[PDB]
Amino acid sequence: TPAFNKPKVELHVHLSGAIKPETILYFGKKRGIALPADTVEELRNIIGMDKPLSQPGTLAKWDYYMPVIAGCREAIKRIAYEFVEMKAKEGVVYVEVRYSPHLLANSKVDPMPWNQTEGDVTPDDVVDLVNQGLHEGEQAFGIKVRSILCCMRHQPSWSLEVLELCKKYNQKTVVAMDLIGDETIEGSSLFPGHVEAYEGAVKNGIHRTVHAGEFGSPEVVREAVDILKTERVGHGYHTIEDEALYNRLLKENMHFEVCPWSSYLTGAWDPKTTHAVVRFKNDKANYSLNTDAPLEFKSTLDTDYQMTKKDMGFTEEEFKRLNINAAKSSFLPEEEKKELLERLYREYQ
Ligand SMILES: [Ca+2]
Ligand SMILES: [Zn+2]
Ligand SMILES: [Zn+2]
Ligand SMILES: [Zn+2]
Ligand SMILES: [Zn+2]
Repeated sequence: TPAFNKPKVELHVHLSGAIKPETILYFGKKRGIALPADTVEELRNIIGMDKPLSQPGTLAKWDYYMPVIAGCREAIKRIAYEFVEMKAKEGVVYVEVRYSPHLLANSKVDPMPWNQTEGDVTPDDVVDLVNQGLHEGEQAFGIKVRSILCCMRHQPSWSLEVLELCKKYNQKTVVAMDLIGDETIEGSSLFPGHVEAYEGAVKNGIHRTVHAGEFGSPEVVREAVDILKTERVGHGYHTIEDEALYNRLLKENMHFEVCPWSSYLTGAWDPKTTHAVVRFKNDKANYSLNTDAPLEFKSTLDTDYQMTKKDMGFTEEEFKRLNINAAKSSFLPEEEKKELLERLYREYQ
């Protein structure tokens, strides 16, 4: 029985963490690329996670299946299309989906990811093919989807390029820029490539989210807000370790993109402690609930709502309040945001 059988808004989910295992198998076979299993079940057992690992152990799953997907025009469009299909099944009326265009390319990307042979699919092609699948998906399945392009903490040399892509494909599907990767890298938030990309974002009306405070380091959250000028924080559980910063961000109405089930499996949240989202709820903070990587976490949006309802005593009206906040904090042009908001109001009546 679904925890929240009403319209939801999702703001934090990775496209490459939300591929169908049967679709991976299909393209592995078609392209003659090796995979450690030949069935959905076995592939799920390998890439899926039943128990907490860690940041690196989570990220390690991508190497199994990304060679099958990256560099194939047909595959890139299809996962985007199928992303919409499966999200539509989760009672989501509006999704923002994020990815690194560089990680799906096999051309004009230095260094080359996934041990790929140099081909002809550029980062620009990737964004184009994803736009195509998300746009076709939106028409076919009746829900609204927009994209977010990701900078990588360890590759600031790609960030200005991520900004250029955001600018070229503004509103045709891209609404924002993200920053992913290892937040424990000393001063990665300050690398000139990220700093200037995020400065250029402000200048160009490209919206801004940043992964920070997922595993620790409240200072990285402060860096995201004060230096990169982010509008939402991805995760941000460890912001509560600096009470003065958490207090300020509460007053400034900062949005926290919360991924409860993810935080457990990545080991970001120690299960013996109470989840940060409990403080967010009690403080009436601005936050959303999100799947993050449903493939690795074997989850749907209901996983994360079930979790909060059962273990953390979340109510119908808290689920309603946070989805309204997620809408208000969405990266839509004002008029589309009003529409989304008005739809939520009537269905929560
Ligand atoms: Ca962290
Ligand atoms: Zn086999
Ligand atoms: Zn087998
Ligand atoms: Zn090309
Ligand atoms: Zn994430």
